[PDB]
Amino acid sequence: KVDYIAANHIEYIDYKDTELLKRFISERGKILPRRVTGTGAKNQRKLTIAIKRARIMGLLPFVSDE
Amino acid sequence: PRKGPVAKRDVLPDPIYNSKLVTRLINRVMVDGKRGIAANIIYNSFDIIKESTGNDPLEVFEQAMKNVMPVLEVKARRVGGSNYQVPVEVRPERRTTLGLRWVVNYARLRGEHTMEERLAKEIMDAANNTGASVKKREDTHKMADANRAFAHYR
Amino acid sequence: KKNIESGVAHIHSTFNNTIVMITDTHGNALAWSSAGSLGFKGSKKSTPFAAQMAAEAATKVAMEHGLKTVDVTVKGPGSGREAAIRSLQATGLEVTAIRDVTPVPHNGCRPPKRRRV
RNA sequence: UUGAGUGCAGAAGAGGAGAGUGGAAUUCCAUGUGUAGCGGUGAAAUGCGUAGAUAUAUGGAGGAACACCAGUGGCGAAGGCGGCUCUCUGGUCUGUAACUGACGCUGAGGCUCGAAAGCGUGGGGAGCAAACAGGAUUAGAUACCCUGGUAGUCCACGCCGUAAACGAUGAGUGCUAAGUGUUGGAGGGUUUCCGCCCUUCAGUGCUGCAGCAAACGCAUUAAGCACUCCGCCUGGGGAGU
Repeated sequence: KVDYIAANHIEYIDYKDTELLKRFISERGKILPRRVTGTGAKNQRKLTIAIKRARIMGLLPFVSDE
Repeated sequence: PRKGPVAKRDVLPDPIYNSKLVTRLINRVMVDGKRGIAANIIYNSFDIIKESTGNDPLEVFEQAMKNVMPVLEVKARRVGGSNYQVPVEVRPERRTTLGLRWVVNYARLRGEHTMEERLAKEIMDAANNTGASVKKREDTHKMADANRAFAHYR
Repeated sequence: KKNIESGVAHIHSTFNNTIVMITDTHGNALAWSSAGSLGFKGSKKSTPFAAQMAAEAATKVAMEHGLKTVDVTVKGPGSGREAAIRSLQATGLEVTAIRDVTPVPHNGCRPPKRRRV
């Protein structure tokens, strides 16, 4: 019942579209489980791979609490 | 006892000063079904009190009382199954109970060969904060809050 | 002395003890206290009263040198985490921000054995 | 040409080996502040500390495991595999129906793989911890509890070949009511369907009918109905001696 994120016919995550990517991190900086944000089955994987690539080149934080 | 609390058998006022406390104190001297004697030592002690420093047998009495009636008490409870004694918020009535109890008992050991000089001197000394009953209440309050640290959130 | 009037207060409380230290923003140490020093012993130093008194015996000294606001550092899963902050706000201070920092690893350590009692 | 296999078109995956790389955390080290405790227990003690401890801030070092995503999810023949990126590399599934024409199944001896502990040779060593030491409880405690700590745990190449190595359920193949979720697909209608509905292939869980079972229960992922090939058993001890 929770609408899928990819209603817009998106194909490639590209691990750089940080605007596109902020929908799924925790307001603290963690990751949000599928059942929480109601996402796909193969979409749950590439999301994580993208953001893990991003968390190395600095385009995203590891910890955002301070 | 096990089901629930139970009634409490209030007393009548006194036939001289008309005081529920006076009767409640006469009762706590009687031994073995013999009453009149207790009333006699009560009245004689009262007259002796009023003789030197005549104010009232009642007012100095309540003075000594408020000098005695405590405010806390160590109540041994094994919530942690151990020797935890937790300071308790003592009830109103039990306060008066203990007042009379300490007064009479600890006065019984004052030691006048005379019959009732023991009591009179005791309450007259208590009203002025000299005597172990006052020390007894202060000792209760000095063992309470002696361990209120680990025995209060219960 | 020197009236810095701007610093941070740290809180660190195990299952069996509690500490509070107040320093500046850097922060060079200013003033601290603990239930260990306040005369309590052992089986009691983990109670929500020791927290109150440690907090007081620290703040009443620290604010002398000149200090009104402070920041709050809360480590230490324990039981004074609640009483401590309020007790700071009781003796007249300006607890403003509250951040919880508890060291959580990313699974690179071996904890000890489990206890059998 | 139906079983098997190959071609052509697509799909998923913590399947494996090699080469580098990231952050958080614990610890040791350097320095600033800083004053008398820290840590531990059912209670205590041993212990570290006024040669300045715990705390706290800055930077450095080193080894190890990969927080959240994480799911009765995935892959592998089993043991098992989870940080990221690259080079080499195996297997499975759905579609089509080009092609060979039964090329199949099982499989004693043989060969290969094989958790953890263990051995050898050379490295490496942060945490944790058999042995060991000290402290406690106990009539006694060479144990449970606490403070330390050596081999080991990691890396390369060899060795050993064992687990309740479990679903205590050998492998191939075909037939016999349903309902319900979930991973990966291919088709058909509605269609913005990429959000529904219908048909089908492959795994993967729960309930349940015939049938079976000494009961407990199992039931298209049979422990039902049947054929083929292998392994094993025949009272408990003596003893896997």
